[PDB]
Amino acid sequence: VLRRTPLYDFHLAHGGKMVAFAGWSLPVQYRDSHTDSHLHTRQHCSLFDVSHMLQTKILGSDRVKLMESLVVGDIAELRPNQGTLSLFTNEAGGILDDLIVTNTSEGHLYVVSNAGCWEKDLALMQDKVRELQNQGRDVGLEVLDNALLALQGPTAAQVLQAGVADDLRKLPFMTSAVMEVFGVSGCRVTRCGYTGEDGVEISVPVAGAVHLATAILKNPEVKLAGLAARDSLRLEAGLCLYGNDIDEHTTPVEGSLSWTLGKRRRAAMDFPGAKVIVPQLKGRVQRRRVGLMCEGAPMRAHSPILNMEGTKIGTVTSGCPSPSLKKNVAMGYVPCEYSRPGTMLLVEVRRKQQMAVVSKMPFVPTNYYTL
Amino acid sequence: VLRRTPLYDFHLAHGGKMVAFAGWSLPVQYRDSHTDSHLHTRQHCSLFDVSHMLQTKILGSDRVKLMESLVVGDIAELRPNQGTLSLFTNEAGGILDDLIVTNTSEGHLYVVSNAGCWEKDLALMQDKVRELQNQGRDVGLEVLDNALLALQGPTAAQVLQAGVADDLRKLPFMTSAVMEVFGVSGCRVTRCGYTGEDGVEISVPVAGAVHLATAILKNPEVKLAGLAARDSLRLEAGLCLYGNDIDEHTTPVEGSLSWTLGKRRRAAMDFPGAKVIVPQLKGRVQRRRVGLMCEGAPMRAHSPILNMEGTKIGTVTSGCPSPSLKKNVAMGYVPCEYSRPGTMLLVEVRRKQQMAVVSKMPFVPTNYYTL
Ligand SMILES: CN1c2c(O)nc(N)nc2NC[C@@H]1CNc1ccc(C(=O)N[C@@H](CCC(=O)O)C(=O)O)cc1
Ligand SMILES: CN1c2c(O)nc(N)nc2NC[C@@H]1CNc1ccc(C(=O)N[C@@H](CCC(=O)O)C(=O)O)cc1
Repeated sequence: VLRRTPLYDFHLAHGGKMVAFAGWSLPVQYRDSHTDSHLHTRQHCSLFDVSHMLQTKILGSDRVKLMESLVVGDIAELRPNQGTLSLFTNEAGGILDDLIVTNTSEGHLYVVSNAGCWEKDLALMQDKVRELQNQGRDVGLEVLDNALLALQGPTAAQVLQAGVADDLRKLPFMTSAVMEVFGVSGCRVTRCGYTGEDGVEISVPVAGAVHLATAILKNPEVKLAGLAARDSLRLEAGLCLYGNDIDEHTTPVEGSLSWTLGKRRRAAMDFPGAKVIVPQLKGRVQRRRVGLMCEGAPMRAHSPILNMEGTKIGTVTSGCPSPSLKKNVAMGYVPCEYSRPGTMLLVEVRRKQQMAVVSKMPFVPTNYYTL
Repeated sequence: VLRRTPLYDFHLAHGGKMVAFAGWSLPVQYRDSHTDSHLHTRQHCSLFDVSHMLQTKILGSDRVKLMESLVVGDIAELRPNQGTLSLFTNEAGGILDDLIVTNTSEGHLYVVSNAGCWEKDLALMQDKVRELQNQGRDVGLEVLDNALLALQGPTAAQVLQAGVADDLRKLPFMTSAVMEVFGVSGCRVTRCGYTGEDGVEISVPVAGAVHLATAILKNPEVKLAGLAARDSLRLEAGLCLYGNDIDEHTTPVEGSLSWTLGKRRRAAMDFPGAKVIVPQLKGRVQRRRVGLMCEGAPMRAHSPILNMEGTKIGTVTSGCPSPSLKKNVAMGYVPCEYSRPGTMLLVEVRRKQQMAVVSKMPFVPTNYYTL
């Protein structure tokens, strides 16, 4: 029933406690508690198996045009092997999914989107490719079979450096390159992550997947990490979790992701939902995504947020205890008046009202490697 | 939100009455009644848009091995450019989806699956490719962007001959070829269908899709046909509608599809679900799919089937009036001792029993073009 990734056995052999996630079998954690796995990631580096995520290639001389007809970013402006976080929007301005798209030098776009949205996402693009060809233009879509690994943390680069002949110091955040990793040729190394720390993601061919993970794991700096730690790290980093912090009813502006909207796109008005989105850039927003902090009982998704008079003003979309801060962190939507960092709010926790404070994101300073 | 084929506007412009079908927006019928469209199809020919079905390619030298591990047919025995209907079965012998597999001379298997199952099937094959690649085998999957048109009827061949250089008399039932149809190159023409009549199916590159459709439609012999007509045409031909007549709870034996089991594989008991299927082939089976005919109001899906003793013995999976026979036809499951043609049964229709007779399928003799 549950789909397996090329590292299935690998997890079972390393104390991986499998669970159902987006129809896949993945380790929620391993031998060490997730809080320890978390802290370990922010001090050394951990290995994440994110092979369940959809990896696609947009081929054709008109690839950029196809992608920009679906996303909000300035894709054309992207330099070779340069990538960015972006969003798929609908005519209403909502978000269909968040993704990372890279303008590779192999004449193709390297797109990576959420595993829980692959059916939605693949149909969306497949349909656009057609619609585009129906208008006489060169474009193609192709799904990758490659496995996907994520090495994240301060010592992550050093570790991978041992198995690559390239100067990782020349691979800045959000750029990638095809290189042979630990013997496995044809790998895609992208300086990106979902942890807030420095790190990379290796798109490796299935045949070499286990070899790569084993090689990487041979280093004493590396420790495997499961879903649980993946989620607590990304929240501290203030990264969105599609389906929770954002969805088809939250616009890029309401979701505090305005920076993803390209400058030219803003001026062109050529992206789905632009009629709605652009006007909001002018403060015309009824709500906004913010970070919350509190003590004691942890704030959970779906919990109401009230002002200090106890009037409901919003809802929590994600929350869990922060290992790096020894407090509870969360994301939610509140009116603009209450989005200023330091704002005092109340959150219904475990049925009771709990005092919380709006925190600037990321809750923990990021360590992205930049030149 | 419904997905649209490359022929969406073409349908609207020709009077298509759009409806929701398997998540797509397709015409249920056009200007002419589904009844007249039906008959027109059996006397001349009709054009159907089936671009919503999943068209995939299995690449690699291990394609036959990958496929055989997923389907029941003898794939290795297929001569070049020869195709066959086949089934996807789980270890329990359940049918996951039915499809048509062609062993093209271009080094790849050409597969076509139901639109309503593209998520399931694609995942199924993708996962197998992954598993096989991790075993050093050379194999790959690829989804086609092509649209898919079906011209069915006694005059379809003639109508199409005017747009191709090749003698279609050389393209027997269940065989295909890559040829230039009405100016569009790269089209794969296949002598197959879902109507019981002679016919072809064209896999045409989207850019020429609308051109090919109008090109064909220009002939006075041709007339567009919608969903209702497609349903009544296949039912008369005794063909299964996955989801209705067969599903994951029906084996190829219970489904009266024993013939789809490859000749060699059947005798060797070497195919998915064999441990459940073989005993059934031998006789240890509880229910069989059959055809039923009656007068008055048409028998519909989910309607109870009973013997003359007021004992419920089965259910109707599909059903509708037959334009060609001016009677009501349907498919349903009944215990084996009640499956002999000529057997009288009672079927609940509009909250009232009606006398019905078990009929051998197809209800209307087919006219495939074979040598
Ligand atoms: C989870 N996720 C994800 C992931 O982890 N990795 C890849 N390669 N692709 C994807 N694709 C889909 C999805 C989108 N998730 C993400 C992924 C990355 C970020 C992120 O690093 N954002 C940065 C901005 C980076 C930038 O400048 O583009 C930030 O600190 O705000 C924010 C959200
Ligand atoms: C609906 N459907 C379909 C379709 O119409 N066309 C294609 N190309 N591919 C597919 N793939 C999935 C699905 C399966 N539907 C079908 C399609 C065709 C048949 C059919 O003509 N069967 C013949 C046997 C043909 C054979 O010998 O292989 C018969 O008379 O029973 C029976 C069922």
